[PDB]
Amino acid sequence: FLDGIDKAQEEHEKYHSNWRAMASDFNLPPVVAKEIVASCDKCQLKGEAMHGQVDCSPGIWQLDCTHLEGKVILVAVHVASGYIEAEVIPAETGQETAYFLLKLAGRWPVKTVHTDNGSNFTSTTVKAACWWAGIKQEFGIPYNPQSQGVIESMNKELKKIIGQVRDQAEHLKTAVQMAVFIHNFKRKGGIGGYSAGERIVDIIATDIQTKELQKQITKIQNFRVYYGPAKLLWKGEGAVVIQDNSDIKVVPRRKAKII
Amino acid sequence: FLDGIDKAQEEHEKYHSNWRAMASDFNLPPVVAKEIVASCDKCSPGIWQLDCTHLEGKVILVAVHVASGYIEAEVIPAETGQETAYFLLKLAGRWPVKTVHTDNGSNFTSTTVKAACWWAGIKQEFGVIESMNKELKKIIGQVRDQAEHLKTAVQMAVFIHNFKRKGGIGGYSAGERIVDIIATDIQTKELQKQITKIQNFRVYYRWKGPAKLLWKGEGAVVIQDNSDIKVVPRRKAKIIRD
Amino acid sequence: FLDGIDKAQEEHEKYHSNWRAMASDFNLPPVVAKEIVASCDKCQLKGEAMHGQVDCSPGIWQLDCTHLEGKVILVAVHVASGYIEAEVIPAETGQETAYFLLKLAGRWPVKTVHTDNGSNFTSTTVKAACWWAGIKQEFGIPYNPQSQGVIESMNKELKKIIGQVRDQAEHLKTAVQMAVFIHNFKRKGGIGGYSAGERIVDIIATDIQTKELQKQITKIQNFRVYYGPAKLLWKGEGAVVIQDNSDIKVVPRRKAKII
Amino acid sequence: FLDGIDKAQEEHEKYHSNWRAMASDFNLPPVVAKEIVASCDKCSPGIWQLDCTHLEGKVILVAVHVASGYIEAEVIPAETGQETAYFLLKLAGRWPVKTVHTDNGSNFTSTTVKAACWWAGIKQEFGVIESMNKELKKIIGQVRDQAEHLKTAVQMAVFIHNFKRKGGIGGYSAGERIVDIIATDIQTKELQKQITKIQNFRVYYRWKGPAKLLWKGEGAVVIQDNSDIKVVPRRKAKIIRD
Amino acid sequence: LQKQITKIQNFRVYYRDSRDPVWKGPAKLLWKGEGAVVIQDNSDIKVVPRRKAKIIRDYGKQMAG
Amino acid sequence: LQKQITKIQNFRVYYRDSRDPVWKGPAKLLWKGEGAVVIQDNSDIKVVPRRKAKIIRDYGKQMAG
Amino acid sequence: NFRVYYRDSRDPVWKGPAKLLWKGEGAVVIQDNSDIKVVPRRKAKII
Amino acid sequence: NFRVYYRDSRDPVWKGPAKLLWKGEGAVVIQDNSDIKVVPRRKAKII
DNA sequence: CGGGAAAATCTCTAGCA
DNA sequence: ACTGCTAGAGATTTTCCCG
DNA sequence: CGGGAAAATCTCTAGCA
DNA sequence: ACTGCTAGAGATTTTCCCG
Ligand SMILES: Nc1c(C(=O)NCc2ccc(F)cc2F)c(=O)n(O)c2ncc(CCCCCO)cc12
Ligand SMILES: Nc1c(C(=O)NCc2ccc(F)cc2F)c(=O)n(O)c2ncc(CCCCCO)cc12
Ligand SMILES: [Mg+2]
Ligand SMILES: [Mg+2]
Ligand SMILES: [Mg+2]
Ligand SMILES: [Mg+2]
Ligand SMILES: [Zn+2]
Ligand SMILES: [Zn+2]
Ligand SMILES: [Zn+2]
Ligand SMILES: [Zn+2]
Repeated sequence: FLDGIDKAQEEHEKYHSNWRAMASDFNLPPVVAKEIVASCDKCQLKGEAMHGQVDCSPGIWQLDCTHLEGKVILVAVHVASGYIEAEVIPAETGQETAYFLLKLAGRWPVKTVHTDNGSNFTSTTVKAACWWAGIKQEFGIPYNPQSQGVIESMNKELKKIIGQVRDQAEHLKTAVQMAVFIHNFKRKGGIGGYSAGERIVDIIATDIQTKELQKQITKIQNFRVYYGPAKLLWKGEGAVVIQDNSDIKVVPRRKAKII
Repeated sequence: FLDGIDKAQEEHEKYHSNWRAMASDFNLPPVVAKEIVASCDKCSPGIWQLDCTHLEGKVILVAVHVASGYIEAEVIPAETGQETAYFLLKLAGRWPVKTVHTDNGSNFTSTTVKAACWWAGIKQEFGVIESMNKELKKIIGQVRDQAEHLKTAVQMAVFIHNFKRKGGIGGYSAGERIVDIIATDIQTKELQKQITKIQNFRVYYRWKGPAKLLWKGEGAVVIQDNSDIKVVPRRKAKIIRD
Repeated sequence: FLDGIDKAQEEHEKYHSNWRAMASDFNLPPVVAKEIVASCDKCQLKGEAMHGQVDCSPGIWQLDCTHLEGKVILVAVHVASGYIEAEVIPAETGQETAYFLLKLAGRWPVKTVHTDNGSNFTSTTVKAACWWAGIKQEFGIPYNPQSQGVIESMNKELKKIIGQVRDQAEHLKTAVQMAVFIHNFKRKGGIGGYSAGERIVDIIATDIQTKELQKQITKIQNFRVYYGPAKLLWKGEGAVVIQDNSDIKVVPRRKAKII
Repeated sequence: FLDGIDKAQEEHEKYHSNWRAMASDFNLPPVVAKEIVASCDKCSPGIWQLDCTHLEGKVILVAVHVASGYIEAEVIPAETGQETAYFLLKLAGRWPVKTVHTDNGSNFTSTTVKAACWWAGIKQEFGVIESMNKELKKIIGQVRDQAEHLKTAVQMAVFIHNFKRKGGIGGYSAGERIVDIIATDIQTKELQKQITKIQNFRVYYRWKGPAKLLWKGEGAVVIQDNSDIKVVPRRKAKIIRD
Repeated sequence: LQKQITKIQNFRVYYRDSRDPVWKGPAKLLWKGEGAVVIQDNSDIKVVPRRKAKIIRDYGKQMAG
Repeated sequence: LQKQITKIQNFRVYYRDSRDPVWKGPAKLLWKGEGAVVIQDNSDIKVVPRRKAKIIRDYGKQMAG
Repeated sequence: NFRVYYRDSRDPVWKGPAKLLWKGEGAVVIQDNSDIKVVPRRKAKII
Repeated sequence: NFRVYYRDSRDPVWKGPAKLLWKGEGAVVIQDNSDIKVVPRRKAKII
């Protein structure tokens, strides 16, 4: 068995065989075989099999510059809704990106901007523009396009829609604005059966209304809880949600008392 | 449900509340409240206003949502028809505009603007724009020094006037006001679609004569007959189309 | 309703809105909306969401030329097993491919060869070589790499293994042969817990043995069936498999009699 | 299972069949049959042979699997050590070679061939190659005209000698013979791995003394004690390691 | 007060778990804070981070709710 | 004869359906022809095309079968 | 009888409609303007 | 405590091992030879 | 019978130009 | 008339093994 | 209650340099 | 210390609607 481990290492240093081959050729149990493989530096070549989940708060947008017909289209998307804005800019430079971002901050209540590490978005001009508008910048991991998985997707969609109306407009900027119109107000689907624009209006209105209602309720409903004194959040017919020193927990009616 | 309908119609006969109030008070389906409102004889958000303003020798397009005060400005290079149509198409893509009330200028009546209005389905007409224009020029004069060019100054003034100037009744900024008005408009449009869908139906209950369908729940059906709203169990009334 | 259809078409010819938008804005039922969309030529832009299944008979191989370190490696794979052969060829021309394919036909019992539409495989030299060796050629769809989904995959694997032993060989051909060795005899897994070479030996031996046994059984077990006179295949305790004029069917014991 | 063990060992005491026959006759687990075979005192596939052959001024490496007759030839540019090591590494990657029996030539004893043998785990030694070489040269002489160069002729001769020349006992070609021999070798290796795994166990049954484990089924355990094979129910015997 | 409790309980929340990349069904928003949202899905109370919940008042509420 | 029936029933078949891209478990080869293969999986008889079945005699049969 | 839109060869633009000659599991063969083409079903919409 | 191998930036070659500073749901931040890098978990093996 | 350990199976992503 | 797949990594389910 | 129709939901691929 | 996603196409499950 120990001679098994010795021979297995002496062979893996040559062939680099996976744990099944070493467990089968040297009668090792799978644990020792995996421990042999996991200790080799060259046999670690494939990462995890998963996917993250991008920020989808109701106040974060995603920007990116795409290229179509030799022109540069700057595209931003409201992550939580899918309402996209787009504009054909003359050059993929910092000034145009800062101008478009200040426009977008004037139109809709943006609170965060998530971009790739393109020079357009990484510049001091978009940074000064974000500092003026109270916008928080959030760059993705370098060379990880999937981190902007929303906007890139919209890019595809946007381009496709241009491919349907490109012959209805002489120039390209007109076609891009028509594609924005079609994607926002003439293509329903999504979560609530809404179009994009209806969904973003609903998202923002619901954010405001829920903030107001929760503020009022928290102003009125003042109950200390014991289960250390936390804060009471919601108690209905079988459960109690408490907030214990920046840690929201949920308990049953048992193991909990209210004052 | 049965306890709420008579209460709501009696309350309306008392002091004629609105249908949203009845819906939020007695937990009624909005169609039933709309019908109760339409039972008494005694008982807009897409009207944008565009204009051009000269400043420092450059021309800015200003579009004011009349019902809210939300503003959209843009420095255009020349007061021509093409740029106006482009800006109007942008505004149509961004916000749900349904009618544009301009000032019969030399550019808003061009053929390109007319085409861009026929495409986006925008009706055209031919005094809130003056006060909002003066306010926007005031804010530009205030915040000009914080930028180098004029485009950035105009965009900063738009930002300030949309999300940093709270007034009116409840102190809501212009952005919150416009999103609330558009949410109300979406609610009205969805209710109208529901009414139009349910309108061309017919029901025969308990038998009895024809009646117009108002609501079709799980096992209950709320109908109207001779200006009287009734409820019945499902298997006691059969529905047909017309 | 009919005016609904008219207005819906007059609008879709402009905006090109999906069936949900036309069913929501004009009170059409989903069937009519889908019928409106499915009749527009520009709104048909995404095909099916599926994947085929490559030929995995025990007598079909897949060839492809990959590029590594500026050299051309010709790689063939037995589809049903995963046993790969590889050889560094001096140029991606027809003669080298024909020579390697004749080699592979001499070594293992190949009966079909599935390649992309590379000039190497499409040539008259590989065709004459396939005609001499009784090999049947089967080209994939042009510009559809997934049709060779096996070999391309192996390419990846092969390259990865080279990336583990490239510093154990001076030249590249030695490293490629070492990678073939490692992938065939020192990396178990697959379906039967085998390595590649053990699995191909099992595949071929089982093919031969099953052919022999089935030939003998068919020679002995001669029963006409009635359920039209078909041929009997297998009858066990609750079912009968018949072969009715090149159409294999399975029936219960009921609705079937044997002579 | 119990009815088969005594029958198989009595049959072996009768005329000493092989363990594969006992396994295929009484449906016994192969380990039990192997032990029954090892119960009587009275009761190879990786030996390749390489050589070089001159023809038309070019040298061809010929590797013959001794136990089957399957051949592998390759025209090499020069009878050097590097090309021999390359061909041997190819052959080691393709077929499960475990020993190479060469002819003590000037190239098969080089340091590069020795390195390629130490890498692939191939033992080296130093008369079937002559007859197979003469047969391969006969087939080359036959099929030479059907090709232009010599490489293609040699490969065609290899194809013919591997899959188009059936002889021997059952008329199986060389390819079928080698795949059957390698399948038998794989069976033997897997059985040996099973035996080696089960060997370092120990069992205590019904109590009783030590015993060596032979098979561990679902609820039955086949053990050996004092050269006598027995079967017991699982919960009547406990297993330990050693 | 109970009117506003029931009002804030009328909104709908679409959320995602930590390793579940498909959007869960419309829950019932029970509480919405600065960084977390307490919802009730199929009569099971959950606490989802703010960055994983789309909170909409589905205006297809003109038929039910 | 029954010996050879049982012999050909000892092999194992791994197959795939028409739209199922994952390899099904080891069935029991009942019959193997020129273009189709009749197998029995979980005591259900199936007929899979020859181009969708890997037929191996798993030499890990030295413990069971 | 049928209609088939396809994306043939490294050309992101779709084309059609084309008659459906034979639909097999995995790919179809279609006839567009006397041109007989083979297309994987992942790149063909059939109506 | 831990070891992390990563594939950083358009470089198919892997590298490591590197200390694991903070593992968050979606991506990790690691320290390889006084270099603090951020890497998506799809491109990082953690032992 | 029933809790952990362990083996087996399910899910899924990178890369194959 | 033709066609995505392979291997590893981690989560989840099923089996094993005594107590 | 129970068969079809219809709506809703699940699965999954292309493309986003 | 941060992160794949969106829409359509077809298969599959669940609801509806009278008989
Ligand atoms: N490479 C870029 C991609 C891209 O790779 N698309 C392929 C792709 C693959 C998969 C997927 F899900 C989406 C997806 F888009 C992109 O889309 N954008 O907008 C970029 N914008 C800017 C820069 C410059 C980076 C400067 C160097 C880093 O410091 C690169 C990119
Ligand atoms: N393009 C080729 C690819 C390829 O595209 N890989 C990317 C890819 C993507 C996805 C996937 F699953 C696998 C996969 F490999 C390839 O792999 N091989 O071997 C080729 N061999 C030869 C030709 C020349 C064709 C001549 C013009 C056609 O008449 C092209 C290719
Ligand atoms: Mg970018
Ligand atoms: Mg991009
Ligand atoms: Mg190729
Ligand atoms: Mg390739
Ligand atoms: Zn290693
Ligand atoms: Zn009234
Ligand atoms: Zn269309
Ligand atoms: Zn004996």
